[PDB]
Amino acid sequence: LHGLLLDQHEEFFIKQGPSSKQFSLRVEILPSYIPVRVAEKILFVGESVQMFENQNVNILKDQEDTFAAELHRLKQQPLFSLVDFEQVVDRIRSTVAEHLWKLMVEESDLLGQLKIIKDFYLLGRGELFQAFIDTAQHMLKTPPTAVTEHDVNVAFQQSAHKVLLDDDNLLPLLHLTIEYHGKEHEAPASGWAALGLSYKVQWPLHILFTPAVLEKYNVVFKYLLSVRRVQAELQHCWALQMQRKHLKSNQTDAVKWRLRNHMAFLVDNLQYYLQVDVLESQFSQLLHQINSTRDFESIRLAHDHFLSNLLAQSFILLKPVFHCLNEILDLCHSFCSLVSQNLGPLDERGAAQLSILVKGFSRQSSLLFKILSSVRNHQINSDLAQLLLRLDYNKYYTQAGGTLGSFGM
Amino acid sequence: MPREIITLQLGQCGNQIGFEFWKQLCAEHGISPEGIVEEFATEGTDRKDVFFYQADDEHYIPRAVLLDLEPRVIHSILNSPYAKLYNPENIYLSEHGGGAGNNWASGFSQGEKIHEDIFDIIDREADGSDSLEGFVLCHSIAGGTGSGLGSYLLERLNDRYPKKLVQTYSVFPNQDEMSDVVVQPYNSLLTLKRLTQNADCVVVLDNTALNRIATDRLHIQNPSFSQINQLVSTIMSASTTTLRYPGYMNNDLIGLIASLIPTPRLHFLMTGYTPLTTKTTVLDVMRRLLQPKNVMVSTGRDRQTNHCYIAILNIIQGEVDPTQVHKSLQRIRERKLANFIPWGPASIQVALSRKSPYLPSAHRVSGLMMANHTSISSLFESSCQQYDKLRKREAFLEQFRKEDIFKENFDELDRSREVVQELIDEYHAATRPDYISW
Amino acid sequence: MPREIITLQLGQCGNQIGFEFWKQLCAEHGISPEGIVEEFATEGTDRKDVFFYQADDEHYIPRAVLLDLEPRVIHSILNSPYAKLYNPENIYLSEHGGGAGNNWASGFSQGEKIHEDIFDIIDREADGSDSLEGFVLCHSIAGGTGSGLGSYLLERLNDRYPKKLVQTYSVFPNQDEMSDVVVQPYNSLLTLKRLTQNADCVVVLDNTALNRIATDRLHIQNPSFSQINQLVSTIMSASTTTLRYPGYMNNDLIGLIASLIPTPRLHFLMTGYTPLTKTTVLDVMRRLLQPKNVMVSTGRDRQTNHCYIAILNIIQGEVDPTQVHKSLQRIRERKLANFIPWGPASIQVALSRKSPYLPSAHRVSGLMMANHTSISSLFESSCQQYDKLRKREAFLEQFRKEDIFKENFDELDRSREVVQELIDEYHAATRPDYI
Amino acid sequence: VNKAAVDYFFVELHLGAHFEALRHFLLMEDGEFAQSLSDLLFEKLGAGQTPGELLSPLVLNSVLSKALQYSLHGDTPHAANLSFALKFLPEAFAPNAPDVLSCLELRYKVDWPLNIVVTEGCLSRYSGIFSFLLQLKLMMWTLKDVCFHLKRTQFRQLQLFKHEMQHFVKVIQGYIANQILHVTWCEFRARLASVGDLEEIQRA
Repeated sequence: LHGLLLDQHEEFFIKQGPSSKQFSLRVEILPSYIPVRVAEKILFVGESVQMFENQNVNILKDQEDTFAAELHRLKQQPLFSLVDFEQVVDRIRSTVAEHLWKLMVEESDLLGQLKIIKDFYLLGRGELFQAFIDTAQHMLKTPPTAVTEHDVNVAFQQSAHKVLLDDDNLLPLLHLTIEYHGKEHEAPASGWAALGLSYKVQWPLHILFTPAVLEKYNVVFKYLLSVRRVQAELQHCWALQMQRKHLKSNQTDAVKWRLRNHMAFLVDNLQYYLQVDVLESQFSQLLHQINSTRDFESIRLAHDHFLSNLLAQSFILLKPVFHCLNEILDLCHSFCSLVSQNLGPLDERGAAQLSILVKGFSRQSSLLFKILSSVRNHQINSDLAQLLLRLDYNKYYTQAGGTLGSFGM
Repeated sequence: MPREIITLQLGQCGNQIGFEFWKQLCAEHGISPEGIVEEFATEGTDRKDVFFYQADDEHYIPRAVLLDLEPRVIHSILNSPYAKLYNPENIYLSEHGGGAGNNWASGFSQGEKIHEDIFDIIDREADGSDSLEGFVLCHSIAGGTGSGLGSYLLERLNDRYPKKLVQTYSVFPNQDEMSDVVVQPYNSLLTLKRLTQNADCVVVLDNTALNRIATDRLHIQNPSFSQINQLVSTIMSASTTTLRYPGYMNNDLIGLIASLIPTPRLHFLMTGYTPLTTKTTVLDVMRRLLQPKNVMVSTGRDRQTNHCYIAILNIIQGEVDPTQVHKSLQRIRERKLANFIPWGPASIQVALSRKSPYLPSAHRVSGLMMANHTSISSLFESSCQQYDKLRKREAFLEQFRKEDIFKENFDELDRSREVVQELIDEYHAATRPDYISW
Repeated sequence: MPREIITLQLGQCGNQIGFEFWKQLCAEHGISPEGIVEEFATEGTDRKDVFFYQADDEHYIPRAVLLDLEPRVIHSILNSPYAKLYNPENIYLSEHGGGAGNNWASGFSQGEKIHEDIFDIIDREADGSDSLEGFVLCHSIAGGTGSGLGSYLLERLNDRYPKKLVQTYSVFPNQDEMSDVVVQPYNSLLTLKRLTQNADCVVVLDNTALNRIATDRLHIQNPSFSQINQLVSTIMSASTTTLRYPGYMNNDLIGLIASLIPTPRLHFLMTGYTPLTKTTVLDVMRRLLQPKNVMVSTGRDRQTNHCYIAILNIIQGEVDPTQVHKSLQRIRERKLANFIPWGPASIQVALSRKSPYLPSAHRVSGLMMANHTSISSLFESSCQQYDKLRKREAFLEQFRKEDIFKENFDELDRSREVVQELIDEYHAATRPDYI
Repeated sequence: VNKAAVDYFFVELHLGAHFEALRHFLLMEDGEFAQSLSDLLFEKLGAGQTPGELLSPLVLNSVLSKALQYSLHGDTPHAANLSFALKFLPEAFAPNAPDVLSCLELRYKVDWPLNIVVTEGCLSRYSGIFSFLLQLKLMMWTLKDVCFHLKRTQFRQLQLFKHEMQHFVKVIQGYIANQILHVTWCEFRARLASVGDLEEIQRA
């Protein structure tokens, strides 16, 4: 009722956890007649009460006394009834949870914050993030400096203006960060590896965007940015080849175009599966649950489930698969770089680089496609099964061992 | 960094299609006919800078250059509610109000006559573009201006911006009706030649298929050119929805080209739309798109050539269940609802997009299919046959011989017929496993 | 010490603009149309002393001397509700009620005849100024009186006060309307010559641009001379707003001139106003950068790459200078304004207060004063019109009656030369090689 | 009780009015007052150091008394009773013609119950920035002098160098008169307490 841990002598089976957990269980003294689910309900209740009082300083309103009277009647009961105690606790909990839900949905603009997270942390504005990549390419090509983050944020504001985002009061709440080991006075090997995003989380959403949650959001941002960078580089190499379509095509140019097209096809199909089948599906489910519920905890759980499904189906939790996917994206970027540097016939050096990229990409795409088909066969992941189907829909990948574009340089 | 695209509307048909395209874009972005953002559309998630320019006074100006060899359409645009949408300084109009007379050579001479005005407009639009990728010419291959002047503009764009894309929306005439333009096959061949040599991608808009769609699905008896241009504008809006409205996939033209055109010569694109009706599920949408009655491009269904898809992108705009999209793709694969390239894996991509919040959509979900399919070769073969039919008979050549492009010979028509034959044959090979060796 | 500025109002247009300017100053200082400070405005934080003088009876009297060779404007001021605003002793009217007849030479001869009456007013205002910075002449460049007599008065002020600033509000004739003054091209050339040689800063008030703004943005069908003079008075108020309303930057006319005119001959400033109908710093800057809000008709010569040397934005209302800076930054990122290529982008911001007596629907309004080489197109047009008249001896019969034009039109040809040099200097100032 | 006490301070002793008065007068925020006051002081001085004038606070005070009728921020009860004084008599041990050093201390009276919010420690910094802006006003005075000297007439090269330097100085001054003159002035005018905190005015 007051969030007050009156435990000067360590006598209560509840102890204060490390303050960011403001509360914790004293499991060693917890009476067995208090079910774990009931101790958890009490923990949630008292955490919510303490957080409400602590923020009125910075939820049951007038019913505190009513529940106190009910508890008094229970204390006046000659026998302890766990059932009646839990029923009263559950009623109080439900009232509190409904009040918090109303506060979070109406008072905290959860929909606005989720749209911001999607657009920025999740690169939901793919055209905006493309324009941002184009603006920041020069700043993020080099390792980050103490000013590289500033220049990148200026470029981001300029890109928002270019996309008529000038009216969004959110850019001043959002600041691009650069992981720079010179900021502390390992330094990021490139500005792209150093690039982060900052989101000015407003109350109460800082309750939700815990450090683990913000780390997951940063991981998602990094993954989407990596995929988009590989895609954009492959598209640029295609554009360079089309710019040279009127030039005499050389065998190396045909090989570059074929390898680039296959790498791009594979990476695009993977990205589509992850974003639409995995990421978009899980995010739509989260948003639907949140808009369908009047329980703030239910909304939180639905969002957590959305993000967990996105991370799982993106292979992020499958560390070897994630590493192989990152290697594939980097190979696609390298192929696009080779083509963009040599839109014409390759010199002996560019031709050697192109042949190395072709062979590497064919090997990695073969491994990826075989892995994806195996994953679809062992785990019914909609998005992995879609990826494997897209890879070998014509059995071209199956015949190439899964490789998109195993045709000699 | 916005990536603006300049739309060049050529001749009567091109200008009318451009006007309806700008109307559709305005409706999707909530922009008034005067270029002002509607209050309900001020907070749109769409990227307007791609197709419109923003003035300092919140005026939206189309990145559109209107070129016509006939005054009727330019005057209709200047008298339309959208007259203020286009930048007047980006509009070049030939002073010789004689038009091209459905003559490719006359259209070329008109492009030459308005070259300075046209290239000044193109350069103005490029400088008014944050990341101008290239020019998109919306024209008809059968007319004079859109065909002849379109080929001239394709040549001049290829020369001036050899690193910039030259895309064409080339409206192909109805194959089942006798074209009133006896030189129409020459105009079509010249436009196909220019698309093949100086354009990266030519989207064929077959009036025969547009009429078929209007009759069977829109119940339009004798579809008018206005209705065809409205369909074109709807197609252009749905195809540009991922550029103008930030989506999750295919948000750049480079990526679009790299996904759709692995072979520069196989640049004839078929279109498909679903639903084609005057709650559409992902599976029902995909089934209708795979239905020949819902394809918006007149490609011959040659039974001799086992046409196949090189690549397919389905852009689905609106409230779409991704699980139903996945189920629809799976059902299409199992049912072989789409034929894929035999020399590569079946490339079927699906982009999810939102509908414009500013445009009223009668359909909770719409879809466009872009497919590279070898039966388009039957359309290219038809165009080549029409060119050869005119050139072998010297039909409608008296007016061409007066124009510089045809004054000495018809070699541009014969080369265009050859190019369209080669395109048809390459599309058929692309239906074949030997396409890589074709 | 007060810094009084004497306004010399020449001819019909100059007198009407001066009257509306004094009305605007009264409204900004809480002075009634009779020149009396309103009781609620006696303790105002507005600086009335910049543009008005305070009489011992708490009456605010404009530091304005109205000199005309034609009775119409002086009589209109003395018969207006604002007759008590102006000092009657500061009104000179030529007893020869013939005016200059739209003849520059006649205006010059009239200025010579009324020299004493005008210079007595100018000297009275200077002595009535605690720290007189200079004289501001409000005249039209296209009439007879405002051009000829204005040049004469400019000469005499330059001789008597060679350390004092000479600012002009020079009205260039309408190029699109048939000038009632068939000699207007000659008058315009002579006035442009006098602005170039004897003024430190000329704020160009183009009646063509004012009409365009009134029609497109104010929805004024066929703007009347009264509406044009109201626009002129608004411009003069915006130019004096940093003097009359204490701001943080550019609070004096000397500093304004030094910021706007780095080259004494290239002293023609274009004006822009917004709104023309919550103004944000960015929305203000975007409207100022909108051609429909610029109050100067500059030719868009496609051959000469004109450029801005400097831009000063006078923003009236409660404005945060840090938000002004952020708005300028956003304008730069969007490249909404072209700046001089040979120096850093000069964008200055003057903060001024709105009139306390006028209801402002907009929390923030803005005027832009910009030195931009396309202003040269107006001087080029005036020079071409002069050369067109002189080569045809057009409208010379009225000039030949005046001593400056009795023998030849060499003064017109010299004025055309001066205006050509001004145009060429404006084009060079658009170029890195201007130095 | 605390709220009522601080509200009484705010509404009766006009602590915010005192703060704006000290900004206007002790920090020289009134233009076209200062750009005549300092000019008329320099007419009795000039070239940095005073030449044996303004050594005692009677000449400067009487110039200020003449100037006080003319202002762009003033003519208020909180802009009256201004104290203009010297903390150093004006005698250099090597008078120099090129100098911009101007230091004088302008203060604004604050009543006793508000002199716990508006401490002397804020007025001293306000006078330090008054002296900085006074040196700036001397520099713009000398620039006006030199513009008049050119106007009433190597010359062009000198004018070119003057324009280049004045550009650079103007951009520096606009940076200073954004960061130190704008954001802190905004957060000192829009900072007075209005819930009625006695402490919050002092902390502001």
